[PDB]
Amino acid sequence: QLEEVKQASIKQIQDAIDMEKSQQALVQKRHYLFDVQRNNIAMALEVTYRERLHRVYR
Amino acid sequence: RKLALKTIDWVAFGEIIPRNQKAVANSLKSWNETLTSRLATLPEKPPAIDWAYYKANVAKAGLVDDFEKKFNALKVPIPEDKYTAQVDAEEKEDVKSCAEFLTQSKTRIQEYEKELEKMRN
Repeated sequence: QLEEVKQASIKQIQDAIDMEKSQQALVQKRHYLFDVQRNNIAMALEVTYRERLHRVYR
Repeated sequence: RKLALKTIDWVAFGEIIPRNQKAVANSLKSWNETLTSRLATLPEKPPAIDWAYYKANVAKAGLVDDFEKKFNALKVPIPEDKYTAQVDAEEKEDVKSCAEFLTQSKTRIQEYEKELEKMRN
Protein backbone atom coordinates (compact mmCIF):
# COMPACT_ATOMS: atom_id res chain seq x y z
CA GLN A 1 0.00 0.00 0.00
CA LEU A 2 2.35 2.69 1.34
CA GLU A 3 4.80 2.46 -1.58
CA GLU A 4 2.47 3.86 -4.27
CA VAL A 5 1.25 6.74 -2.06
CA LYS A 6 4.81 8.06 -1.61
CA GLN A 7 5.47 7.61 -5.36
CA ALA A 8 2.53 9.92 -6.12
CA SER A 9 3.47 12.39 -3.34
CA ILE A 10 6.96 12.89 -4.80
CA LYS A 11 5.82 13.29 -8.43
CA GLN A 12 3.11 15.83 -7.85
CA ILE A 13 5.13 18.48 -6.00
CA GLN A 14 8.07 17.74 -8.25
CA ASP A 15 6.28 18.98 -11.18
CA ALA A 16 5.24 22.17 -9.39
CA ILE A 17 8.65 22.95 -8.30
CA ASP A 18 10.49 22.45 -11.55
CA MET A 19 8.10 24.49 -13.66
CA GLU A 20 7.78 27.31 -11.12
CA LYS A 21 11.58 27.45 -11.06
CA SER A 22 11.73 27.39 -14.91
CA GLN A 23 9.31 30.36 -15.05
CA GLN A 24 10.97 32.38 -12.35
CA ALA A 25 14.42 31.87 -13.86
CA LEU A 26 13.77 33.22 -17.31
CA VAL A 27 11.88 36.24 -16.10
CA GLN A 28 14.68 37.24 -13.78
CA LYS A 29 17.64 36.58 -16.02
CA ARG A 30 16.21 38.47 -18.90
CA HIS A 31 14.93 41.41 -17.03
CA TYR A 32 18.40 41.47 -15.60
CA LEU A 33 19.84 40.94 -19.05
CA PHE A 34 17.82 43.92 -20.26
CA ASP A 35 19.53 46.15 -18.23
CA VAL A 36 23.05 44.54 -18.56
CA GLN A 37 22.87 45.09 -22.33
CA ARG A 38 22.43 48.77 -21.45
CA ASN A 39 25.01 49.10 -19.28
CA ASN A 40 27.50 47.75 -21.75
CA ILE A 41 26.66 50.10 -24.47
CA ALA A 42 26.45 53.05 -22.40
CA MET A 43 29.57 52.81 -20.44
CA ALA A 44 31.35 53.48 -23.74
CA LEU A 45 29.62 56.56 -24.18
CA GLU A 46 30.58 58.25 -20.81
CA VAL A 47 34.12 57.34 -21.38
CA THR A 48 34.28 59.21 -24.64
CA TYR A 49 32.75 62.38 -23.17
CA ARG A 50 35.35 62.15 -20.33
CA GLU A 51 38.07 61.58 -22.76
CA ARG A 52 37.08 64.47 -25.06
CA LEU A 53 37.43 67.08 -22.40
CA HIS A 54 40.96 65.88 -21.50
CA ARG A 55 41.89 65.36 -25.12
CA VAL A 56 41.04 68.84 -26.34
CA TYR A 57 42.37 70.48 -23.23
CA ARG A 58 45.76 68.87 -23.74
CA ARG B 1 26.98 58.79 -26.37
CA LYS B 2 27.63 58.78 -22.34
CA LEU B 3 27.45 55.84 -19.55
CA ALA B 4 24.23 54.00 -18.93
CA LEU B 5 23.07 51.47 -16.61
CA LYS B 6 20.14 49.19 -16.49
CA THR B 7 19.29 45.83 -14.23
CA ILE B 8 22.81 44.70 -13.92
CA ASP B 9 22.07 41.53 -11.98
CA TRP B 10 24.93 39.43 -12.54
CA VAL B 11 23.87 35.96 -11.38
CA ALA B 12 20.90 35.52 -13.60
CA PHE B 13 22.60 37.68 -16.29
CA GLY B 14 24.94 34.99 -17.74
CA GLU B 15 22.31 32.39 -17.28
CA ILE B 16 20.52 32.96 -20.56
CA ILE B 17 20.77 30.04 -23.02
CA PRO B 18 20.05 31.51 -26.53
CA ARG B 19 23.26 29.88 -27.25
CA ASN B 20 24.97 32.18 -29.80
CA GLN B 21 24.04 35.01 -27.36
CA LYS B 22 24.28 32.80 -24.22
CA ALA B 23 28.05 32.58 -24.40
CA VAL B 24 28.28 36.37 -24.85
CA ALA B 25 26.83 37.20 -21.44
CA ASN B 26 29.50 35.28 -19.49
CA SER B 27 32.23 37.40 -21.14
CA LEU B 28 29.99 40.48 -21.40
CA LYS B 29 29.87 40.64 -17.58
CA SER B 30 33.66 40.97 -17.40
CA TRP B 31 33.92 43.24 -20.41
CA ASN B 32 31.20 45.29 -18.62
CA GLU B 33 32.59 45.17 -15.06
CA THR B 34 36.04 46.14 -16.29
CA LEU B 35 34.23 48.80 -18.31
CA THR B 36 32.22 50.04 -15.22
CA SER B 37 35.32 50.49 -13.00
CA ARG B 38 37.31 52.03 -15.94
CA LEU B 39 34.78 54.78 -16.40
CA ALA B 40 34.55 55.07 -12.59
CA THR B 41 38.21 56.18 -12.93
CA LEU B 42 38.44 59.16 -15.28
CA PRO B 43 37.92 62.81 -14.65
CA GLU B 44 35.16 64.11 -16.90
CA LYS B 45 36.57 67.56 -17.71
CA PRO B 46 39.96 69.19 -17.47
CA PRO B 47 40.73 72.78 -16.34
CA ALA B 48 39.33 76.04 -17.68
CA ILE B 49 42.01 78.13 -19.41
CA ASP B 50 43.66 81.12 -17.73
CA TRP B 51 43.33 83.15 -20.92
CA ALA B 52 44.22 86.47 -19.25
CA TYR B 53 47.69 84.97 -18.71
CA TYR B 54 48.22 83.06 -21.95
CA LYS B 55 47.98 86.41 -23.82
CA ALA B 56 50.79 87.63 -21.48
CA ASN B 57 53.49 85.21 -22.67
CA VAL B 58 52.06 84.11 -25.93
CA ALA B 59 52.69 87.65 -27.29
CA LYS B 60 51.65 86.27 -30.63
CA ALA B 61 48.46 86.85 -28.64
CA GLY B 62 46.34 86.87 -31.78
CA LEU B 63 47.03 83.07 -31.63
CA VAL B 64 46.03 82.92 -27.96
CA ASP B 65 42.92 84.99 -28.65
CA ASP B 66 42.07 83.07 -31.87
CA PHE B 67 42.34 79.82 -29.87
CA GLU B 68 40.83 81.55 -26.81
CA LYS B 69 37.68 82.57 -28.69
CA LYS B 70 37.77 79.12 -30.35
CA PHE B 71 38.14 77.36 -26.93
CA ASN B 72 35.49 79.62 -25.35
CA ALA B 73 33.37 78.67 -28.40
CA LEU B 74 34.60 75.08 -28.79
CA LYS B 75 31.95 72.48 -27.99
CA VAL B 76 32.52 68.89 -28.90
CA PRO B 77 29.96 66.66 -30.60
CA ILE B 78 29.42 63.48 -28.50
CA PRO B 79 30.70 59.94 -29.32
CA GLU B 80 29.49 57.32 -31.75
CA ASP B 81 27.70 54.08 -30.90
CA LYS B 82 25.73 51.55 -32.78
CA TYR B 83 24.65 48.63 -30.59
CA THR B 84 21.27 50.13 -29.70
CA ALA B 85 20.12 47.10 -31.65
CA GLN B 86 21.05 45.41 -28.30
CA VAL B 87 17.93 47.08 -26.96
CA ASP B 88 16.06 44.81 -29.42
CA ALA B 89 18.48 41.84 -29.44
CA GLU B 90 17.15 41.90 -25.98
CA GLU B 91 13.35 41.89 -26.94
CA LYS B 92 13.87 38.58 -28.89
CA GLU B 93 15.70 36.83 -26.01
CA ASP B 94 12.90 39.21 -24.10
CA VAL B 95 9.99 37.02 -25.60
CA LYS B 96 12.12 33.65 -25.12
CA SER B 97 11.85 34.43 -21.34
CA CYS B 98 8.24 35.46 -22.09
CA ALA B 99 6.55 33.02 -24.58
CA GLU B 100 8.80 29.95 -24.20
CA PHE B 101 8.67 29.74 -20.48
CA LEU B 102 6.47 32.46 -19.14
CA THR B 103 3.54 30.61 -20.71
CA GLN B 104 4.92 27.06 -20.67
CA SER B 105 5.64 27.40 -17.03
CA LYS B 106 2.28 28.85 -15.88
CA THR B 107 0.61 26.09 -17.95
CA ARG B 108 2.74 23.38 -16.60
CA ILE B 109 2.53 24.85 -12.97
CA GLN B 110 -1.25 24.86 -13.21
CA GLU B 111 -1.70 21.16 -14.01
CA TYR B 112 1.00 20.08 -11.54
CA GLU B 113 -0.14 22.06 -8.52
CA LYS B 114 -3.62 21.47 -9.15
CA GLU B 115 -2.20 17.91 -9.73
CA LEU B 116 -1.04 18.00 -6.11
CA GLU B 117 -4.50 18.45 -4.65
CA LYS B 118 -6.43 15.67 -6.41
CA MET B 119 -3.79 13.00 -6.01
CA ARG B 120 -3.29 14.35 -2.36
CA ASN B 121 -6.82 12.93 -2.01
